[PDB]
Amino acid sequence: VPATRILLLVLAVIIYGTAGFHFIEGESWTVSLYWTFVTIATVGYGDYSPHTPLGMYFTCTLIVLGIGTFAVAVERLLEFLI
Amino acid sequence: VPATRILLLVLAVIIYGTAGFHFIEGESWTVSLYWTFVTIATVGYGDYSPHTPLGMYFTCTLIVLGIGTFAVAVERLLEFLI
Amino acid sequence: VPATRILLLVLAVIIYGTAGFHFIEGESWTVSLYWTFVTIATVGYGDYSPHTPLGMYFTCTLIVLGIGTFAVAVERLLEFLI
Amino acid sequence: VPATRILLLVLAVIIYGTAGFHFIEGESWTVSLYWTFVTIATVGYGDYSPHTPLGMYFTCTLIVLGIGTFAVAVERLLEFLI
Ligand SMILES: [K+]
Ligand SMILES: [K+]
Ligand SMILES: [K+]
Ligand SMILES: [K+]
Ligand SMILES: [K+]
Repeated sequence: VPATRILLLVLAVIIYGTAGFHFIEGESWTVSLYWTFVTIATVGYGDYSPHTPLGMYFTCTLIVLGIGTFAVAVERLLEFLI
Repeated sequence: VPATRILLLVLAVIIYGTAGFHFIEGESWTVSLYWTFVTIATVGYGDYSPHTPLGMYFTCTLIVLGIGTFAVAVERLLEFLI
Repeated sequence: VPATRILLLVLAVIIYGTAGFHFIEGESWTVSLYWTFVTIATVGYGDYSPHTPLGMYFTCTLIVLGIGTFAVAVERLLEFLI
Repeated sequence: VPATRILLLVLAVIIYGTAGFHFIEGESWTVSLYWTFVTIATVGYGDYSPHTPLGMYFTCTLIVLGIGTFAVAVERLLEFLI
């Protein structure tokens, strides 16, 4: 898959996760963006996490849609840096 | 491995983890499902975690049976979306 | 690498992590075993973590020696189950 | 990629993460080093995490630059041990 397409896909996941967490869980846009990266990278500090059933369901969807996409994106980035 | 078989295997892991956490740790079905995804994806927020020895042993079994299964499932999903 | 050798290697990592956490951080053998799995699987709930400089250094060594070993072990296990 | 070059790259990531967390978040050099390993390995205990917007942005950069680099480093280490 072309590297630029993978870039767009991961950006779309990032927008999806950030907007979702902001609207469902009520955290700031910046915190929501940070939480999205921490989650799709599988870091999961737990300083932020969903506290509502809708947020829990949403988080499971982000996990499924985002972890693979992020993994493919970082490996493609590797190639351009290295 | 056919994609549909991998789907069934990951669903079975999800049922196993959710029912186990619900019965052993006493969290709701929804929280238990969420915890199972967070755990087998290796996100591990720590908002929920086992507090009993049986729960700790069970969690190690879910980690061993579930992380690989989930990893193979997300990569297969990638292919159908992308 | 033969599957049985990978089994021995991951068991050795598990012994190393469990004994180290027990002696350095003073948690029970059971908690230490659980923490070792949570750590080398990269789940990282954070319900247990090192609180001493020696424990922090030890944890970095376990991360480096254990995460790859566990990853290879789970993928080999996949093959026998599936 | 030669193993020694991957070693240098992961060391550079470690220096970047440790110095950044120390200066931005004000934790000790030792805690900052530990946090960097926990983060780039994707363990993410959450005992330490950024509490400032700059720290959150920095952490996302470390996640993107560091997780892939660490992953390639551990797999190369595997080969020399095993
Ligand atoms: K992989
Ligand atoms: K992880
Ligand atoms: K975590
Ligand atoms: K994690
Ligand atoms: K955590």
